[PDB]
Amino acid sequence: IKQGIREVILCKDQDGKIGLRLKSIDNGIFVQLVQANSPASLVGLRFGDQVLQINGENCAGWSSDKAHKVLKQAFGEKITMTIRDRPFERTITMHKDSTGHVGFIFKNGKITSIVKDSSAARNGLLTEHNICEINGQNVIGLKDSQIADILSTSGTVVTITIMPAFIFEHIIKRMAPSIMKSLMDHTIPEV
Repeated sequence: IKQGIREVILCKDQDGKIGLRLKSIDNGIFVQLVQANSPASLVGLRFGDQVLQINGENCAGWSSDKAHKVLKQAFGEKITMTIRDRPFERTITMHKDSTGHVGFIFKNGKITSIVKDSSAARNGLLTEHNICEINGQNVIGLKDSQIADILSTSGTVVTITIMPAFIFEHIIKRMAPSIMKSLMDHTIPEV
């Protein structure tokens, strides 16, 4: 999580899409979904990102509906966005033991207990937290089985981006759990 604000310049694809759904939270605007192979994915927009400005207009107090409308009407040659990096999330580094365990249990993406004497315990991992990312890889809507595989197939260093359940549940409302699975960018980013 980068310690401040950044500018991203976007250009609609040949269909007029940027590949982004936005959700009103606490009078801000947050990224609900980033489409794979969209302008939004290429410039590095992330689920949970805060959008402070679009074309140097303040987003404060906008409905989800208005934010989507503003994006529709943009002279898409170039769109400037001001972004606060994943303000509701935090990152935890843990180390697998001799058995390839970091030391927790999750269910529907949500960490549910921590295992006594684990790296997860030593690093103060919290329950009632949804897994958003693993080593930078968005994992939102994947089956539990696929998240395990990403942990299994990760280095011995595992980085996890977590979000308080209540907040996570408030962002993903009004988007079906098939779109999450299907359309949420789950790719390692390009260079």
